[PDB]
Amino acid sequence: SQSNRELVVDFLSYKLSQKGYSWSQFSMAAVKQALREAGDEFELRYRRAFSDLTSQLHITPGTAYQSFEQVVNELFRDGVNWGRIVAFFSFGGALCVESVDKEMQVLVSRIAAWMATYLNDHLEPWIQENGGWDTFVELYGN
Amino acid sequence: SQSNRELVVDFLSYKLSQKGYSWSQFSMAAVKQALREAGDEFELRYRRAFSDLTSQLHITPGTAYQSFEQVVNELFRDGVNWGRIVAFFSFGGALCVESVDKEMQVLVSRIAAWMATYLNDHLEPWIQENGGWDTFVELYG
Amino acid sequence: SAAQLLALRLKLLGDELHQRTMW
Amino acid sequence: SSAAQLLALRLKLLGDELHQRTMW
Ligand SMILES: [Mg+2]
Ligand SMILES: [Mg+2]
Repeated sequence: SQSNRELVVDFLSYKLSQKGYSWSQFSMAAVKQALREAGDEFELRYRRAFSDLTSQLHITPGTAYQSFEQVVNELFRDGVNWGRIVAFFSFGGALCVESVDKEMQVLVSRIAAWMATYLNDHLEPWIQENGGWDTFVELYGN
Repeated sequence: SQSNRELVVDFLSYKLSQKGYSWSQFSMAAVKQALREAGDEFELRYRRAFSDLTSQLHITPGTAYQSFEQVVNELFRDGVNWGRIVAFFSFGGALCVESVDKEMQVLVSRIAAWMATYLNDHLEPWIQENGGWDTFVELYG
Repeated sequence: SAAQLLALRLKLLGDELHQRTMW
Repeated sequence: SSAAQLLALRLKLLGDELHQRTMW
């Protein structure tokens, strides 16, 4: 419900601040801090292993959601787990940072809406059947 | 000429280190430090004002040079000054970081040569007629 | 084509972070 | 191309601003 938008807005605020951007220029605690550290650890591994998550994606406002939906559908095509959820947040976070980087800051509120919608309809089910967000802080708590 | 190439490699290794990359995986100290702080402030000023430097630049291993030459030739079309040189160094570093971000790590050594060649053949004349790099340090730092 | 590779790499590092944490 | 034209332009103004600011 609203706790998912609370989590999505918090993560996007954190990732936008790492490059100097403020959330208001465009628009729980344990679960937030756990996702922030896990999302930070994920981006460092992805940049180390492969490349930047979005700089190679040639993103335009007309192909924004068109690219967002094909990535999250493939990521959760054959199941859902906690690490894949961390990959979901880090991808959408890196998408907003690229949107402001490419002068498309109108996409920040759109990506925020697309993520919170997918979290409620397609990931929140799996959240509850695996113990809720309390399991995420149990596993990613230090 | 050798100090110019040593200046370019240092600034490129600095900007690459900020994004978690190492210089050796791909290929006076007051002048290095002054140019480093000037490039940081400039790139930070550019991101705040307009955008990322090279993200909108749809670069590819074949489009790298003839888009680099279009930017530097226009940057120094109507004169040279210290602030335009800081702009020149920052554009090269962002290009090198962008090349690694797009899995084009073969381009950083090419960009370092393109910058050093322009530094000697087109930028050093204005340096000697304007106090040298010593004037750049007493102004930045 | 680049999005399909990005989606792919997000899976592998996501499943690795999942299996690593679960042990 | 069209972005490099804008990028070249933006590098000028910010570079000339850094020059005049440091000069004073
Ligand atoms: Mg970029
Ligand atoms: Mg696979």
